[PDB]
Amino acid sequence: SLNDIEEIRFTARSEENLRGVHPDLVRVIRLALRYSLVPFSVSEGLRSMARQREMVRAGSSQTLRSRHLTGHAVDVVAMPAGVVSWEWDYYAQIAVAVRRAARECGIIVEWGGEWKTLKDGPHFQLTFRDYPA
Ligand SMILES: [Cl-]
Ligand SMILES: [Zn+2]
Repeated sequence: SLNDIEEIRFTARSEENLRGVHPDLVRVIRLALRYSLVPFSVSEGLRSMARQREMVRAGSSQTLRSRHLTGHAVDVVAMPAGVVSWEWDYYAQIAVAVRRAARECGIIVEWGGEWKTLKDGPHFQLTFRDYPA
């Protein structure tokens, strides 16, 4: 399937899941698709209130306030060789690409890999300070 694909990028998949995300975060993620050594898609951009309420009931978030609800966050999924991976190092590499794109665009993007506790690789967001909501 992917033997003749000299540079593997999940552009179309990512663009679809970026619909409704804040245009400034979209711009950063689209640029990061160009830079990342690790192919990735966006697994979740906009999240519904009902899904957030479900997370709060189940305990995977403390609050109904989420940057995903308003368009200010994405979760990425690493797709090395077209196969989903949850391994940390892939997300570290993705974050290099995101950080470079972000910098080029003049926008700070926070990465869940730099959360003070319970670090997790998929999450990127625009800051509350820069992009209040
Ligand atoms: Cl930086
Ligand atoms: Zn997230």
